[PDB]
Amino acid sequence: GFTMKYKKGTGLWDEDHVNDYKTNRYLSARATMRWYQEMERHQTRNSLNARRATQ
Amino acid sequence: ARSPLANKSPDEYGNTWDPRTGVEWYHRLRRRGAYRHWPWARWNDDPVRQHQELSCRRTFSAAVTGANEGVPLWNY
Amino acid sequence: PRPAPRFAMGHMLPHRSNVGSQFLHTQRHGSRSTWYKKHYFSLRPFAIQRHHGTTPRILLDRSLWKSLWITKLQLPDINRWERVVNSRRVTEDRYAFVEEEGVMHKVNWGL
Amino acid sequence: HYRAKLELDRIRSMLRGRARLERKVGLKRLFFLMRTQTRYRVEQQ
Amino acid sequence: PKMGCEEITRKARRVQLQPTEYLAQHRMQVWQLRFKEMGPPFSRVWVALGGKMRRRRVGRQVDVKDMRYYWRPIEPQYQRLY
Amino acid sequence: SSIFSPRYDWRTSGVHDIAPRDEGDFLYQGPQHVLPGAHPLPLHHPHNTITRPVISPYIPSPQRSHPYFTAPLPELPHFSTTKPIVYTYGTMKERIIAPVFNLKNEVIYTRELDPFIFGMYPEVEELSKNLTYWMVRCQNFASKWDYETREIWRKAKKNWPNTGMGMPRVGNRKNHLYTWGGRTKPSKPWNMLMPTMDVKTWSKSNRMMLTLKMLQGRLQVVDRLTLEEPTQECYLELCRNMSWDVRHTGGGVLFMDGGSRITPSSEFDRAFFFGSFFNGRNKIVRPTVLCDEQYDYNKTAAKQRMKGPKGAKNPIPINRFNAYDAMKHDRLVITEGALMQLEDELYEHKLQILPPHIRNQLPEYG
Amino acid sequence: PFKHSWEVNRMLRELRLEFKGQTTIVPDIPQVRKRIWRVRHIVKVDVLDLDEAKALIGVPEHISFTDLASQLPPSFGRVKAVPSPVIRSKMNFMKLRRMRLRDVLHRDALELRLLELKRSAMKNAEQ
Amino acid sequence: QHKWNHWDQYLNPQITQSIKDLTPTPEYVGMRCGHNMIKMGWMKIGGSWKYSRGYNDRRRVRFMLAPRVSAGGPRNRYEGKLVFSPLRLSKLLWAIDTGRINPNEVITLYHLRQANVVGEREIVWPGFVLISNGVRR
Amino acid sequence: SGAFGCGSYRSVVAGTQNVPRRMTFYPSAYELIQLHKAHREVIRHFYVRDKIFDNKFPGNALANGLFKFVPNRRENYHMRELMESIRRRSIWMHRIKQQREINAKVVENMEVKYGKKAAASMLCFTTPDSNAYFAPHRYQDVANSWPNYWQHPSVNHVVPKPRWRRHRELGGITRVEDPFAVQASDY
Amino acid sequence: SRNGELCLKKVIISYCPSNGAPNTRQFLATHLPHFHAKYPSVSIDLRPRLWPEMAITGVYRDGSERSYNTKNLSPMGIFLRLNNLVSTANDYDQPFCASHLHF
Amino acid sequence: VTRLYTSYYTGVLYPNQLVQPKQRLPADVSVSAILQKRSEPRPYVPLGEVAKLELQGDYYMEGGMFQEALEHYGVVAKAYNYAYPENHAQRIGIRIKLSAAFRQTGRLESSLANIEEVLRMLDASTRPSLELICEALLELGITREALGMKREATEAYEEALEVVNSFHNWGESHRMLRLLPRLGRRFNYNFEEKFVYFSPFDYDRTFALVDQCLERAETIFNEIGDVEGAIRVLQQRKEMIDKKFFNMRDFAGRIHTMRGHWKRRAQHLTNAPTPDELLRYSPTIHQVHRDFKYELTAPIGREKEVMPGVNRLVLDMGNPYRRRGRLSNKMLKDADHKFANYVRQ
Amino acid sequence: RIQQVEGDMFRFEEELLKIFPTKKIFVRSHSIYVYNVALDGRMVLHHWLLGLGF
RNA sequence: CUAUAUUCUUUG
RNA sequence: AUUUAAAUAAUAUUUUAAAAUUUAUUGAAAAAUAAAUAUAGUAAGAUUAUUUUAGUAAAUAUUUAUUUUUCUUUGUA
Repeated sequence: GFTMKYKKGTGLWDEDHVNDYKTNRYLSARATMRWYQEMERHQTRNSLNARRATQ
Repeated sequence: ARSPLANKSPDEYGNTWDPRTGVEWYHRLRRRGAYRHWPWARWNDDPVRQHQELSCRRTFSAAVTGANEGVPLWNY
Repeated sequence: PRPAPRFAMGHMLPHRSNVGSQFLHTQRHGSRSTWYKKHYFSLRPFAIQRHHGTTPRILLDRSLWKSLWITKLQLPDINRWERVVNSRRVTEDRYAFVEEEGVMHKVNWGL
Repeated sequence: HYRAKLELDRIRSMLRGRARLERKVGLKRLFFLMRTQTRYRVEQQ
Repeated sequence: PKMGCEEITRKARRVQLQPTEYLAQHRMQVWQLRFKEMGPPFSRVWVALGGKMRRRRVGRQVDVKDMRYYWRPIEPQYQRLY
Repeated sequence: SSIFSPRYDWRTSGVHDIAPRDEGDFLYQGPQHVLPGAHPLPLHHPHNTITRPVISPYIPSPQRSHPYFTAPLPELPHFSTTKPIVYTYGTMKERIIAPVFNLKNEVIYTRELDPFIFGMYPEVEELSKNLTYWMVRCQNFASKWDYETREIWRKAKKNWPNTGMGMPRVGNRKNHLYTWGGRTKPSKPWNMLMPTMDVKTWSKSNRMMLTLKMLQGRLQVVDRLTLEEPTQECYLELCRNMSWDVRHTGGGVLFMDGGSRITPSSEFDRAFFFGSFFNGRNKIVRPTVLCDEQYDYNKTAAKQRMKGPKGAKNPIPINRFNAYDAMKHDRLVITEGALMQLEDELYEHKLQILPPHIRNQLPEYG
Repeated sequence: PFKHSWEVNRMLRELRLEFKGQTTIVPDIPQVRKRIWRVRHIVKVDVLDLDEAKALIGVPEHISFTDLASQLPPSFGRVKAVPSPVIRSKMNFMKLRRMRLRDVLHRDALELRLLELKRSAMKNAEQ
Repeated sequence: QHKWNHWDQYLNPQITQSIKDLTPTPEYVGMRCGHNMIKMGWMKIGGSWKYSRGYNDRRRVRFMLAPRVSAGGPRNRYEGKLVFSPLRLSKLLWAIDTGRINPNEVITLYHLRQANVVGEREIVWPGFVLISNGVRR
Repeated sequence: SGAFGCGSYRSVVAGTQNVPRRMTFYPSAYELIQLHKAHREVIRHFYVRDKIFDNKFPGNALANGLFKFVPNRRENYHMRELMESIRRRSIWMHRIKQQREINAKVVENMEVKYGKKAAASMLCFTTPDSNAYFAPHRYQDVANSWPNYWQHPSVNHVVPKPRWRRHRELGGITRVEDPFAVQASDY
Repeated sequence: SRNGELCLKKVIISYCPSNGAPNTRQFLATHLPHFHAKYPSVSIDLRPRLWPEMAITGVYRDGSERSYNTKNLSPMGIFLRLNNLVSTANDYDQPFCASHLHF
Repeated sequence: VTRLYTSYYTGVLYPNQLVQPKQRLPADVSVSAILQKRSEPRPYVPLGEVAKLELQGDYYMEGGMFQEALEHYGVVAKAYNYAYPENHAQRIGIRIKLSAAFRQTGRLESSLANIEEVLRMLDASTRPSLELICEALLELGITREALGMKREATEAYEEALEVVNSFHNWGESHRMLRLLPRLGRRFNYNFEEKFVYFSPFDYDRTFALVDQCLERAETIFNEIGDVEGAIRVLQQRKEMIDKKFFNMRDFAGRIHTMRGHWKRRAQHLTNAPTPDELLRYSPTIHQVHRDFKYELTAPIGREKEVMPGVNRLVLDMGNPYRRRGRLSNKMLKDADHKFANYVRQ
Repeated sequence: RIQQVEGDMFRFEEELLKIFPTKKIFVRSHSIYVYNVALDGRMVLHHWLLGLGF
């Protein structure tokens, strides 16, 4: 349905316009790294798939 | 209820010939939402004089200005 | 810009009352709201902590996180006592308080 | 509903066997006793 | 649901998000044909015309007949109710 | 229990062993005696300047409106605000000037802060809105799932007919009454609320938190956040050399990493960013107090296979600045790049707020 | 009074009697007798002419009761008969409001006079 | 013991030390702690349920005497009814003398939307009517 | 269409006479705000269309050269979001550049009619409280505009002056020497 | 206080100097020296500890302990329970009845 | 139902009824010392009966007949003179009143003598009441202005202000009263519970005394023709009054009707830090002495002042992930060493 | 509801008492509430604030 | 309610 | 077109129970098995936290409003 595809990359940084409902108050030393992994792989997975599909 | 004694002051119980019973008489005494200002003609308004005194100060010579005063408005 | 619901702030998970809301998160079906409460006369454990919600930033070994009381795992040495000092796990010798001359004196717990 | 179980749970020692053993029975006994004596004290003695 | 249950350990159903009603569902048109609301903010009547009309007009009187052509506020219970 | 309830006052004897511990205990000497911890006000955190050191020119006092420089001092270079300063509604109405620290811990040139940003005077309801937003937002919403009456996997049939038995009237006993059962209206992620928060409120509350950090004297302004190497011991070498307390037990540092005066960046300094994962109490956040508008593409019910929460589908990400992580970490370390970016993004915002007889003079004043 | 009808109770209310055992002092004017006549099977009465009332309390005889009434403050408890408890509430509320305004007007008057002294001082100093 | 209220944290920000001091607007009492039972008060949880019949039945969930008029309905929208949202001339003049809008310029609906004097929600087809409300010149 | 200061197309068809308007001096102060935040916006579009990957973790490091936008999307973002934003900014620029041409004329007419002093004094927007929003230290004796109203120098007498002293034996702790007030506890 | 001598001997006050629940620290600050100056004979012993017992305790001259739960109680209340500690000899609790009026 | 209070009605128990202590002059300071700073530039007496006699006395004095108040005070002052030791408070109190009585009847010099004796008795007192010294020198102020020494009278008044500004706590009288408006749970009826107000001219008599003290001073300054003096006095008076009004301040709590949280009053009437003592005693000025021998935490360089204990092994930081498998333990291996190089020395 | 007051707000209220002797006045950090006052009292508040020089 | 009455008026 | 406000968000709505119905299988010359949340104020039963602070269409309950005149008194909306 309409999930707002056009706002996906609109954000200034890599971590916004991403629905992140799996989270906590305190993020540990490696949970933070996990967060920064998740976000950039969320951008990279979705970009590389959209490259592959159309190519 | 439908009692003869509804909505009356105990002095007025004697007058049976005009019972105050009914729903709207309950609304005009406890003055409720159609009657919130009850009697719309109540004392202290007069249509006949509009609370102004009818006295003629208009007298030609200023000497006898108060000549017509105490001219009765009714039998008194 | 309705202000965020305070009942849902995470500090409170009541046990399914009559009153509530669609957004009030009550607990699981068949789980009591306080963990040490297996009965109503159940005591609070003394030095045993159960970390809840966020990952504990310092996990003492005798405490509980996603765990049970597994006593060999929880305390390696029963004689030894574990406490937090200067943001580290620091491990002292366990003492018992025993009245001597009318003050209370510390004796080595094990022996 | 508050029946005052948690205060009267400490009194049971003054009840004989069936009441002092089992909780609810004893609590009914103590609730009855104290309400009774309260009533009596205020209006009669 | 307990870590022993043969009930929950074999999957049966999974309940989804339930759809909401039409936001305007309750403004029903049988009201919108009959009445119309008139008012300044915080006080508004719903007003309607009278039926005595389309059965017997003749023979009654003209005053009681044209007491029917006025807009009138509905009774407050009905207004609260609607 | 409750103060009133008779359960309170219990344990008349036995609460204390009647006998002193022969190490820590002592008698009260008299009115000349200074007790550890004792203070006339209700301090839940009784920290003094030794335990939680504050870095500012003066220890904050009721005589001082803020514990910083009110006039540029003649012995240090003074850099004026990036954008011209306008005094809006809640602003301190007094000049706020803060020293800048080098990475070697000596004081370098002095820099004027913006009272629209660092002067918005904190009142608690706004900060409350901020905090409740952050603590409701930061739950794990995927863990709220629970079983329901139709989810149990029993037979749907009446298990015994209710006619002649003394047994309860029971059929299809997968209900909530029973040990193997499930509720009628359980909790589960797509029924849980995620609060929407508009930009005005976020902006205002974060401004007031920054100002609160100024008034408590816990604000620090630094040239760069930069490490020699990406390694962690370089980071700890830094935190040790300039006296940041990063231990879990100690009060932590909250970084806003901006680049520098000359070369500000929206991205973190790479070198510093990789060294910044220490296990201790510290956090590095994006250099912005604003937020994107929060859109809900299921506002009615529409998409049913949404797992999600119900609410804003664009919650503020975790590396932003907030009330929670401000209240947790004491020193707020702000790079000048961050200062510049804050002023830059808040300029038009503060301009629109002004009354119209005042906004007309803005072009005249340049 | 709960043994008796609400009219008798209204009369007892006008006589300022609530319960059994309460005693009140009321005037001899006709209206009062109109009230006491109706409740006479409850109330028991005694009479004091005003010379005797002047005697009952040490009151010099050259002093009337009108001046004595003119001296005592209106602010006495349960001062008025106001028609409903809400009005009573706002009567007490206004009683407090006049206090606040008394102190505020005091301070504001002081500010006024200080302002005038500073004005005259600056005017006499410049000139 | 004394919790810091909103006045004490206003005077002296020094004592706002942790998140528990961040209590919301005092008009918030708490969660709904009881039952609004029709015709008897606000009752208590674990109270007398004797009067709850109406409450329970309400918890689980004449216009025909009036004639129809004008088959569509009285105020009825149809496609192409011109229903204008009002623009009061006073609002406009206030906007001009305030300094939102150029007097020097032909004022279109676009300039009204851009200057923010009229909100997006207000805009609908057909756009606006210029009404003189309280303006004699 | 409209959107400039001249008029829409349907006034040209209408033939309304808009040409000999009266020119007044309007500072165009609101539009400069809108222009500031329009020009702020255009650049953002140019930045977010031009993102390319730099991934700092090894698993995601196979993409490090590519744009974050799929080219087919990047093109469409150039048409829809970006180059029309330039048009918005453009409109603001036009609406100001008209009016400097007009304000120059108002200033010249008033310079001839009045003289430079009188003219420039009339064309000034100064409000008597403009010091409240710009340099408040010149406004302090006029009104108390502080959030701290107890620290304003007119009300400053209210806040107490403690007598405090540092202590070496307590570790550098400063401590107020004032005696406490005895409190009412009982009734 | 019998024959010119207070029956109370010690007051045990345990508290945590750094942790939380300020009421006892308040009490030590503002209300204690007013008590000590008024009743000099009573030895007050203070017990700083990490997880403090939140109850006050008196010790009388017959060797009787009496304690009051102070958890999140205002220092006014704590002061009052203290002054309640002094005013009792802790010998008995007789009911207040007609036969108990004369001891 | 409405109450008529026809029968006897006991009062309610209410927080304004607290027994409020009297302000005392500090121990080290003597009043005559400050006066020199100014010069620089028990036996049984039926006290119930005599007290009754005394209040009859100042009913006479308030009632506008002074001679009789004088004899009354005479009797009662003989009584107090016998019943109390040297320099007791009620003794010097009643001869304050007695000086006031002499002054009104035309015995001016007697009043002067008496009030000077009051002064030298306030001198020799251990810790006199802060109210009594103020009242005393107010009396000598008015007596002096009656004698025709106006400069010295005004001197006395100004010295009243300079006493009460230094040694008096302005917020103490209203400490318990300040939060009372928060008791009201009802709105349309009984809403005078939310508006409860207590005038400062009642709950501390000291403020009233210094206030009319300055009023008299200002009048004298108007008569003599001193403008600067009058401005000084009115400024001090204004500052006094809003010093008081500042301490009576508060923000409104819940406003509308709040049904049944009645255990909330336990938060409403408590020790409320007064704004005066919020700004005197603020935690950053008046520091909390925090000793480290009772605490398990110190700063870095002070690392060894922690509460000592029997043999200690520093194991590691409490990293929660050492309970997991071998790969999580392959991580976090070098943390500990790196933590020891953070905290060394 | 009166919001944009910045200063000593209690002086504002102490004059607001004189304007509205009968009504109920409440203070909060951001605002001042006057109760049972309609557009009339709004018109007044504005006349007073304009007359006052704001 | 549906049909017949189609101007201010009229049926079942 | 004489003619005054406004805090723009919706997602929820007790609980356990018939005789029934409907769908799809098996078997014998309607029964069993498997799916559903049918309905149940004259069928019913439960519904979780004391020390309390205003009364009894019309009534009662929640929020809220009016200082309308006398010798005293009065919950009216």
